[PDB]
Amino acid sequence: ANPLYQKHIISINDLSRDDLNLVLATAAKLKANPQPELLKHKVIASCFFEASTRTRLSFETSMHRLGASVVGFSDSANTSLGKKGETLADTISVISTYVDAIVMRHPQEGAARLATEFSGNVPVLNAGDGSNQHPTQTLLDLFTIQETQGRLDNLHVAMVGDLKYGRTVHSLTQALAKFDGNRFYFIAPDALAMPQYILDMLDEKGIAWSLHSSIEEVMAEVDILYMTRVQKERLDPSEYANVNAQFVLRASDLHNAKANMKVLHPLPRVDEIATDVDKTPHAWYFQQAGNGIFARQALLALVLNRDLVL
Amino acid sequence: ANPLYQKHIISINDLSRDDLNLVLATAAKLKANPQPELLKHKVIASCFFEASTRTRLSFETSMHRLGASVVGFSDSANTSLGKKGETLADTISVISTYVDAIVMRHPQEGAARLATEFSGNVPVLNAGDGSNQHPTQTLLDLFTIQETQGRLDNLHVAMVGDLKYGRTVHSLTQALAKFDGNRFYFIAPDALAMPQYILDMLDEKGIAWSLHSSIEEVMAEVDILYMTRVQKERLDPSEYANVNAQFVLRASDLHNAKANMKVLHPLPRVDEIATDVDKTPHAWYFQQAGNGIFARQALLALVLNRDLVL
Amino acid sequence: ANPLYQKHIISINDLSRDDLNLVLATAAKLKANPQPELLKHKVIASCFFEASTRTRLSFETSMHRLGASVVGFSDSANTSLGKKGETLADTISVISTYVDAIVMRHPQEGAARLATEFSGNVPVLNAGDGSNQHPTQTLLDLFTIQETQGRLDNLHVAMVGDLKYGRTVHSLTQALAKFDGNRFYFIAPDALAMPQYILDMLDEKGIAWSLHSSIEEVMAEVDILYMTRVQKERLDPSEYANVNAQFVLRASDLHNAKANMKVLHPLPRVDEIATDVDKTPHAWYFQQAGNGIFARQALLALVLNRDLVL
Amino acid sequence: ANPLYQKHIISINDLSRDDLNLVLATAAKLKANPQPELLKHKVIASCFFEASTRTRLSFETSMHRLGASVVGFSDSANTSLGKKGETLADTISVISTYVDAIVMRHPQEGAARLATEFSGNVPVLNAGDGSNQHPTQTLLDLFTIQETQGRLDNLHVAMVGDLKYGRTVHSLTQALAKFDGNRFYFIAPDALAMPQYILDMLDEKGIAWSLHSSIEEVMAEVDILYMTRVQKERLDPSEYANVNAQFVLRASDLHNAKANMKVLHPLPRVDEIATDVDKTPHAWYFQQAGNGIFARQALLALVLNRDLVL
Amino acid sequence: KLQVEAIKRGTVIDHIPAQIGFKLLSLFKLTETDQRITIGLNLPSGEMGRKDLIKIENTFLSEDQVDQLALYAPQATVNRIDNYEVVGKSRPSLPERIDNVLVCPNSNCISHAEPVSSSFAVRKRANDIALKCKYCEKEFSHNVVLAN
Amino acid sequence: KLQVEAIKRGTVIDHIPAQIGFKLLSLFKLTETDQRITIGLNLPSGEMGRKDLIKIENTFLSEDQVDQLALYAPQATVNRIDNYEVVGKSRPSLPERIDNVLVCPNSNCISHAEPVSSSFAVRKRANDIALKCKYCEKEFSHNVVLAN
Ligand SMILES: [Zn+2]
Ligand SMILES: [Zn+2]
Repeated sequence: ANPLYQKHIISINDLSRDDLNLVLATAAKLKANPQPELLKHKVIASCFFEASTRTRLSFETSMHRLGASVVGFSDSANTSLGKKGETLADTISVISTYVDAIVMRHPQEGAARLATEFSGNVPVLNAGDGSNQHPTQTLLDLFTIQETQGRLDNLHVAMVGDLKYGRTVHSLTQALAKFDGNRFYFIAPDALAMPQYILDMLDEKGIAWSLHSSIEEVMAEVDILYMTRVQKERLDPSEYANVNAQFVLRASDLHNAKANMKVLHPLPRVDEIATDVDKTPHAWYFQQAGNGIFARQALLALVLNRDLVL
Repeated sequence: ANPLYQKHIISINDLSRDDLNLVLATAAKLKANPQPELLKHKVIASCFFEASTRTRLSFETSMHRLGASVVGFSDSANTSLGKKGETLADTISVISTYVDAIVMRHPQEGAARLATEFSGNVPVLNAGDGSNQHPTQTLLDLFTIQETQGRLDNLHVAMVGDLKYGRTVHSLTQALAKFDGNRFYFIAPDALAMPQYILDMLDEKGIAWSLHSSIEEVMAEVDILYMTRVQKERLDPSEYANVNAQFVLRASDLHNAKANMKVLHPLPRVDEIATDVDKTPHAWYFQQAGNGIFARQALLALVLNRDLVL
Repeated sequence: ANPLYQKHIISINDLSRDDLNLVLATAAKLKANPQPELLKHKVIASCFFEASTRTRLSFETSMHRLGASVVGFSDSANTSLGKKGETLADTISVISTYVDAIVMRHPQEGAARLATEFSGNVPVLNAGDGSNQHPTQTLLDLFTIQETQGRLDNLHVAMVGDLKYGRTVHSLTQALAKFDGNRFYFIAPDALAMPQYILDMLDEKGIAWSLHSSIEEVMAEVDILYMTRVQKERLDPSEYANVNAQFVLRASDLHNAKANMKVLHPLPRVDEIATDVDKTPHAWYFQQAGNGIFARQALLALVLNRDLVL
Repeated sequence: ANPLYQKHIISINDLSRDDLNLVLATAAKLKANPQPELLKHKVIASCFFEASTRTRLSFETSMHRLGASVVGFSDSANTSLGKKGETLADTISVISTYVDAIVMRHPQEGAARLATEFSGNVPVLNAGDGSNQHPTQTLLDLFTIQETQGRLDNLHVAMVGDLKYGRTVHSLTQALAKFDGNRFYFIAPDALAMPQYILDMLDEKGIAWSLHSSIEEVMAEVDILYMTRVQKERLDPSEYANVNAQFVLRASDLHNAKANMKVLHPLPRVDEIATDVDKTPHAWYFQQAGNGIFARQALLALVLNRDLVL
Repeated sequence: KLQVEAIKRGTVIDHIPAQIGFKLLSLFKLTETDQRITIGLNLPSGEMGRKDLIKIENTFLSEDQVDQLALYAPQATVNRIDNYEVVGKSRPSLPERIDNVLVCPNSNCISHAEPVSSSFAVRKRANDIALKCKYCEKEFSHNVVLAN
Repeated sequence: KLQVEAIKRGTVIDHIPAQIGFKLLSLFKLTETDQRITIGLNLPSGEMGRKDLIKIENTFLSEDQVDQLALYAPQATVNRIDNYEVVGKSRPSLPERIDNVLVCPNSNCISHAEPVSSSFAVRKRANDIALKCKYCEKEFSHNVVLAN
């Protein structure tokens, strides 16, 4: 018996309600009862073409936490003087005969999808492929909202900053859309607003949403407050300076906050949250990435093991 | 029962006589009797922000020698075009929930000290933080002087080259200062001389010292001859050329050497020792770094294990 | 003698009505009859703190046409007076004592205005200070429109592409707003719509304007088509691909366009103008750049020479 | 005709007493009355093997003031005649046949002297050959002192900051030593004390000198304050922070300083001069750099032209 | 504290909001004096409960200096104090430019690590006070150029 | 002209050195009490010059917290007023730790662009002191720290 054994795991759209609930329940079971010899005698590659530091160590920790070995590389922005190395179909093919699974991060979008048929029966997990969203980040986001609020249904989840380009928020809205009753706020400037394809998905499923101007306008009723990257190399420095005024979450805009509210963040951060919201009960974004150990551990045990009794 | 279990280990000043003797005795016990399954089911990060090749592989070997897994990175001089990544408090926090211990090397001084409270109950060992000295190098230095001379007390330890900036010699003098009877020679040019804070520490404890001009002036009575890096990018090329004449240890200045004398070096080397002192009984700096496997293995077993019977 | 004698050319806003028609007349007079040795025995520094081989060859050419010496550089990402350790104010305090005038291009905004404060009696011409101003580009734009159409009033001009961040189209809309009867058709995507502040000053002077989605609508009635520059790095590569249609300008779109209509471009093109447009008589972006040497020849001879006999 | 006709300006030591007062007089004569076309039909190569936009703009400016052509480059870390495969001697053997004179700046010491051996009948002016010499900087230093004070003798001059490696202050102490009655106050830290070899030639000529620890002591009696350049990379950043006090020169230290006193600086400043010093009449480092064009105009017109009518 | 006043020439203002007294004695540099400084910070003075004040003896302030208070202390005044009397309690008023007391929001502004003084232009809209930058020439709302 | 200057419950002595009262305002952030307070700068003092009479109301300052003042001002001693009533004398005796106020002169230190609270051990040194860093572990003089 196995649903997600030897599966693709490339995008969140492929995963249904029954796929997300198996990874969250398995992440709560291995956290409550670690199995350090589950993936023993099984090698996993960590082929990070795009250099992500935090994402590679949250994955390689989860590999070593089940007792598997690791073989990985990290290129520091390659494409030196035009033409470089091999093709990506030629790399995955030779890496596939070496190991039992691949965990690849690519700057170009559609790289994880290019590796399913070429790998054969070797599964390939997507750790972030360009602007085609980050599904492992979406799984540890749902796991943090479930373990604190008590559920994933009937929650007041707000989303601040980069919504147009912020990939981590796009599929966080589509994952929560599969759950019912979820109210949605979208606090963003008139530029970095949520796209029309996400808003049309919410109108189709009868899910209520609304655009807001700032944090304090929705602060009275919120169970989660997802906060995004918003990098300076995106909108020009004059535009970034003007809008970034009310959108930053100071500790002064937490007086209406509920007792069970929890601020999240995919990371990193710099000019969205200051360093005085860490000494609160609402601080819950550092241990969200630590909860990503259990989300990527549950996602690796399901694919590299026939059946499991936690 | 545990003295150094879940301890800081950031600087040599925090470690007393009873802390240094527990790490040297444990290094002699695991060398005599290896335990390849001591740190089993325990992950250790090796977060080398500053790229040190020899120091990262002496640490990651000691991790794998006890049966622990490893997750590490090495940035090749970052700070490209001004502003880069995250803050160092934001990195250690997210890395702390992943692993059971951190082994960090940072170009800026005070980075290892910044990581103790942020890591929580997760210990963080200092592998070299700027010009705030290298404590792991000091532990394998004491282990080599103890295993050959027979003790750490009543020894004639000389120190050559960079004493003002040479961090590895600063705390080597402070560690040997906790032991008694230690005579000290400081063979250095009129520039790279030992600082006044180290010399005032030696006057306070009643420890005898004296500045010497060259190697041959002290060679008659010496049990150890610690030799330092002395890099060319420090004092200008004309100044480096003139002084570097008698301070270099040729094999011609080993005729007064005692039968139990042993030349040391933290490494690397280029223009301080030529490659003809390797074929002698006094050659003992290559296997000093190999003794650093046992010094970093004893230092990892004490912190990641309640009690030990070697 | 001469209203623009010893004046700074920092912004288009500073230049009044008769100011712009005075350098326009002087560019048409020097073009009609060369001034081989007008600025003889005058040294002019071409201090380009931002690399730009287009504008630096056009400026230095016009210096040499009046018979004036030149001494400058190109920071080219390093420059000796940078990397924190030398202010821009110190650099201009030294360059001022060397030369009679300073043409400078800075990546930061307000750099040319800062130079005037430390220049003293040395004029300061702005070749492009970030996303702020570019009056030298605007002087050759209007001079190219005044030759072809014969006037700067009652013209049906339109601006395509990136109008949101395009500093060239911002200053051009303000310079043509100093004239009467001009009709504007800002043809851009919604993500690169012309800023509200430019639409505010147009509404103040009673100038008509209208936002379309393509050139197809207005091509019947237009005397100019100032196609702007659009960066791929301004937005996503996906939403750049779509919505860019009809901002590409094929030569098969010049069917019903007016006979006197002339297509203008700042100069760096790739997507926004097709290669088949070059053969048509409409294309006038290479002849616009050639008229850029006369606009910069009029600016220098009017600021250094007391009179303008011819 | 002319004692300095067709001579090499490699070192300050080569220049005799009347040599330095001859180029000083010629710099005061050309400043009093411009020589627009003295070096007409003369080409001069500005071969800067080390990047320096300060000195290269000052040298090339003075070439253009006498009406002389210019053709040079800036190695800027790559240059075509390098990377092992082309000697400096070959480069000068070719550049000599092209031009009438060669101004070269090399990172290596003795590069300008090596150029004279392969130049033949082509003069060779040294713009800065490593840590060896910089006579062009010393010519504008003395010329700035001869204008303000009115003489080069009986002056109470002092040199602050890095005197150990400062090549500008070394050659300045030797050039002012060629005059009589000069009083020297070398105000530096102990790590950057003036070399003994400079204190040896002063003792030979019977010239008074004294080492202080700060400007506070001698500020009452000083006619010049030649503040030198101090690199952060010369020493530690910790011992640079402390001990640097009173070598920073605030404008609140010019209370009791003489009225005729004038503060000089080579030109690149950051720490050693505060910004509030600019407003005072004492500050004369920007006027010193402006007088650097006349010292380099006197050097070129005296080496290429047979007579010096005026 | 309702009786005082009339002590040493200069002048004193009234109606400084709460927490506006402090940080005004610093941005405009007023602490750098060697005479009678008695600020009235954190002390109600009327209709509102929280208000602050500041007093200065022999020290007049140009109309332009007072007008540079408006932005911060919009509801205050200036009555030339000498000794029992008063010569026109002129309230502050939004100046046509504010320099030396405002940082520019455009990070890529030349004026930030440069040895020059700040300068902005003034104009109200209806919602905020957009002060324009002198160098970069970009315009911002007072709320943004205020803090960050 | 009368002077019934306000001295309510809480803390404070007068007699603090020249140009130091405003230096004991921004740094320790005594204004951030956000309640009720008053000052007295450039005032006749007891056994020396003039200046300083800082803060009041609901601000009990600890023994080690008034030791923090010692380094800056060596001219004070807390008054726990009740009714014109002086009580509980405690003098700036110089502490063994100094936090939150000073900066590490070392540029390469990693306490400058981080979310931390500074720390500085202290030992006597011939009429002066040497503030060592907890992070940098580099012993600096207590004089070059005032310049930054
Ligand atoms: Zn600005
Ligand atoms: Zn520090």
